[PDB]
Amino acid sequence: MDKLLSSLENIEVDNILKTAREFKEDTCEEKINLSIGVCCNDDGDLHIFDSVLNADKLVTENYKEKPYLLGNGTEDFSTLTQNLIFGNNSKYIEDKKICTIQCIGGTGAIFVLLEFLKMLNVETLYVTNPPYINHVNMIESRGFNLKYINFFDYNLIDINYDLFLNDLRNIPNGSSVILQISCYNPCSVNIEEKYFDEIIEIVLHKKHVIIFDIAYQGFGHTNLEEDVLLIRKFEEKNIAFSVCQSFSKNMSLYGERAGALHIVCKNQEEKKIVFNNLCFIVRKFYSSPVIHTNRILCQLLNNQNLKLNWIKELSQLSQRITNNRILFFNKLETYQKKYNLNYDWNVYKKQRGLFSFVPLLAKIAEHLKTHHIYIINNGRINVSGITKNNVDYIADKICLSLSQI
Amino acid sequence: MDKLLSSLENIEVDNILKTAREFKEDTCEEKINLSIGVCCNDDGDLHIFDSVLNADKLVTENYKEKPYLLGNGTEDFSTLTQNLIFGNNSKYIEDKKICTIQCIGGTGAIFVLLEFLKMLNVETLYVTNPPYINHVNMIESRGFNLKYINFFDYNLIDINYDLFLNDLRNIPNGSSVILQISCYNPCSVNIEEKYFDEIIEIVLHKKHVIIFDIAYQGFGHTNLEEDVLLIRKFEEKNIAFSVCQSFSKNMSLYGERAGALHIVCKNQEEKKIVFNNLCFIVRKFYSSPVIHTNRILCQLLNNQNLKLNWIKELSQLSQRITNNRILFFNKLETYQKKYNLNYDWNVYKKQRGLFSFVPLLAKIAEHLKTHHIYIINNGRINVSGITKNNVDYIADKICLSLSQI
Ligand SMILES: Cc1ncc(COP(=O)(O)O)c(C=O)c1O
Ligand SMILES: Cc1ncc(COP(=O)(O)O)c(C=O)c1O
Repeated sequence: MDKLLSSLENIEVDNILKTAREFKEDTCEEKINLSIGVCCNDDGDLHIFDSVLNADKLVTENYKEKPYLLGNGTEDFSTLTQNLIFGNNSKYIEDKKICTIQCIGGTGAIFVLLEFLKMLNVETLYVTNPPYINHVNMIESRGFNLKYINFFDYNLIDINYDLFLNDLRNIPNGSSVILQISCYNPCSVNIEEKYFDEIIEIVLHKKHVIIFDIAYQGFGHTNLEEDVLLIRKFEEKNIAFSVCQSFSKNMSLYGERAGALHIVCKNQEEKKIVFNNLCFIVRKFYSSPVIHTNRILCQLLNNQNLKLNWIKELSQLSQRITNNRILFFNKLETYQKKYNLNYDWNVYKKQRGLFSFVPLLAKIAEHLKTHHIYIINNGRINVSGITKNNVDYIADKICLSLSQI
Repeated sequence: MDKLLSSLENIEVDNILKTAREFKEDTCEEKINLSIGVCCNDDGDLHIFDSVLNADKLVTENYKEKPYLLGNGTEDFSTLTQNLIFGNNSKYIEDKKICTIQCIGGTGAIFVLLEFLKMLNVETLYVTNPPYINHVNMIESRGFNLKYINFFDYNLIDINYDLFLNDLRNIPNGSSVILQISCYNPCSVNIEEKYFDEIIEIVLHKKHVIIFDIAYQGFGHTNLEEDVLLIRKFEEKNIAFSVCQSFSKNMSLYGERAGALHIVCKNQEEKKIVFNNLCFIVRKFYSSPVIHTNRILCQLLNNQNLKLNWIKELSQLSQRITNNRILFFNKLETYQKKYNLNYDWNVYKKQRGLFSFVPLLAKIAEHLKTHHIYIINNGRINVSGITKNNVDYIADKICLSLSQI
């Protein structure tokens, strides 16, 4: 007879779920969904490519057996995939200097890497303020010291590049740091090239260890190689680092949990070791990755007509989004007038990625629910869920709501 | 510049991989594969059903969107699945007393449960001797005390039911115990019904907490509800427990990593809590399960023509295997004569599951490699990989090899 459940309390979850509850917990239709990590279609329902639907078909055509992955990934997976981050061709790729592995989405790659860091002398991790929430949970709940680096400027609404590089300069030495360089979650502010070179110099002097978080290649810009420039610049005049890569939004592969982990190694013989360490680590958890989601990925990425058909719809996507964001603040500059409010909404258009980040709205978050619109506690906003129909209602209620103070 | 890799040593892996290396590391064709966890076809290559190939097709027909699983499983998944272990109908199922969740294979379910046990006052875990290897690794490498209960009798070659229930009687109280009741890995010896009732009585007096490991429903017997009887008996006169369930061999879904976790709860309101705890736990790892492998499973299991077509091929499978095992020792009783050896091979036919377990062979394991046949260090033997062609060569070399002492 299980009694263990006697000491069993219930838990407060992340901001991201108290709200997920709330969206689908009331009677009203015309409910609005602006908190979800997902990207919405024109019809306000989940997105999916055709390239991906075709990769799917392609996969159940070419494959009949379903083997365990030896493996922690394929050979095509680990080359096709790393093309996307390091481009082509690379000093690193064809010299077999990258050890890459298939994980369970970006989350899945982050966590194995953290498990891999406990493996070493890694007591402390730096994260840029404010940080992707789960990073906090994932880091902390395995007893690392979590420290914060200055980043987003809360009053200017841009990165504070002065204080960011400052901390980057007086934080020990060979400190381990997590960077979101593009499509920042939640900030939605990417690092301008103006500053790459200085960083490279700081990172070289301090010999820091960098972990790049790449969840949205192709949302910050029109060209998707742009979004990953710092990495490529880093590679030239070779520095070592790590990459957690998600395709949850890239390929619209949400539930498939498609992700990768890239670790840059000194020689063809360190690659071999780290690999065994990783396989080892993976075996006290789930032993191996999903073969289906491996196949779907190789098929798409490995075929030109699909890669090119996808990249296009992808390029066509970031456009619509950054456009939708422009439109949005323009409706707020307007409705604003009805309530005689005096806010500069122009400063949130600079922003890029799946969201916009309006700290000001943190104040109005629980009042925006009396009307049937849901938004994260901190100001973050799923832009992809604002239809041509939606703008008025939303923008109005934001102002209406704002004026009650 | 990554320096961390300075303290980086390479690791000795489990017996199961030093060998996996070895199988595919030599020039000889007519190499024989008797170590692999997988089940081999007539042609000595990996198995797969037609029901499963059809579920696959079915799935890419009915589904176009790919959402995150809220969720940690579906509603169909958690009812369809638990039918298989608790039968139908159950006192537990329709009274919403089971909390079940979709995991990444059996491994994936074992580990979340262990993470769930650290969550409580669980300092010590009992395992039956000898234990599924990974259990050792998974338990220990998170700082539980691992203790062993008497089980398999090494000289008689059957369970020692006398000493097994003994320990079961003097091991603290509400001790947490892992049981493989059928298709034991490695032993290949299942618990006879003769003894179920006594156990139920012991487990009731000592209030122990049981975790059943079910990786092979349908390999121990002809009827696949048989293999899970103890569980169903346990359910009548309701006791609480847990189930880790893999479909890696059941559905031949190896790389798909299909698995489930069942926890039996006091009321419809403990279910709700444990659920939140589990979601919580899952979120410091991979956040959610694979949607594809969820869909493949529901489709098969939910459609009669496929469930029935699968169960049949399944029932047709355990037959062939236990037959293949009978044949095998009969060739060893024969070739044995050529070398004038005097071993009783009849005692290994009782055995059941994907393997046979012959401790005697542990002695001959590294000599059986000079001939091109591979076998685990402890005696375990993948029976499914012995073709009508193979018997002679294998059985001969075993005897030949045995006689060199
Ligand atoms: C910054 C960041 N890192 C990692 C992830 C993890 O993505 P996934 O759900 O595919 O693991 C996300 C969410 O997409 C994210 O926004
Ligand atoms: C006893 C036992 N438990 C758990 C597992 C884990 O199976 P999976 O690879 O699907 O996670 C296995 C292997 O099939 C096993 O033999």
